[PDB]
Formats: sequence, structure tokens, C-alpha cells
Amino acid sequence: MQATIYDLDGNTDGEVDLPDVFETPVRSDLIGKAVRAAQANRKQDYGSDE
RNA sequence: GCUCUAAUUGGAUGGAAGCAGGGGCGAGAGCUCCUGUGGACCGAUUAGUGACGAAAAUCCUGGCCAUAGUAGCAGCGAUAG
Ligand SMILES: [Mg+2]
Ligand SMILES: [Mg+2]
Ligand SMILES: [Mg+2]
Ligand SMILES: [Mg+2]
Ligand SMILES: [Mg+2]
Ligand SMILES: [Mg+2]
Repeated sequence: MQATIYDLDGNTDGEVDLPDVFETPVRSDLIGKAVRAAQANRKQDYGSDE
């Protein structure tokens, strides 16, 4: 498909090919999984005094 | 059903949470409304998180009732007024 390029006045100026990846089938399961992982990976270790 | 995180999305000084008493729903775990009190915070859905649910362990700590206006405040070679 084609994407409409805009200038700083908000007026259409030219257009470009929308790249193929924007046709990637949308997987909300895979997306949820990647997000859960990034969210987990910044959590800090903790525990009570041994 | 409980905690806290995230996204999405709501409620509150025109009165949140909690608590007391009461009305409705669910087989039920439990949900929800009304009144009073309270006087500042509280949810829902989804995906997570876990120090997550008690009637019991001679269980732990604290508080409290009965026991009870009961035992003792006599006994001793110093009977003390
Ligand atoms: Mg050890
Ligand atoms: Mg939502
Ligand atoms: Mg049992
Ligand atoms: Mg005790
Ligand atoms: Mg007696
Ligand atoms: Mg005498």
C-alpha cells in the first residue's frame, strides 16, 4: 500500500510505499507475550532477611 | 475472594475506604444496594504478580467474661492494746 507523507503545516506533500511488514498478520498473543517478558525483565529481586 | 504491577476505562468532600444495622441477587465461594457513622481515598475489565483465604495444631500474641466480692490479709512462745 501507499502512505501519505505530511509536511510541518499538515498538508499532504507526496507519498511513499507502506513497507511490507505493515502487512504482518496481527498476533495479539505473541505481542502480549513479548510485553509480559519485557515487563518481567525489569522487576527487581527481593526477599526477607534470611 | 485477597495484594501489588501493567494496559483499557470509571467513581469520590454534592462524601472514598472501613465499621454498625438493614434491603436485593447467586446452589455457593461471594456480589450488590439503603440508612447511620466515617472524613480521604476507591474500583471494573483484561493480562500478570504472590509473604493470597483458618474453628482446630496442650498452636502464637493481645484483649476479655465466668470463677468472685470468693481464697488470703488468723495459725509461728512476740495473741496488744
Ligand atoms: Mg538457609
Ligand atoms: Mg478494559
Ligand atoms: Mg481444619
Ligand atoms: Mg491467652
Ligand atoms: Mg466458690
Ligand atoms: Mg497478751
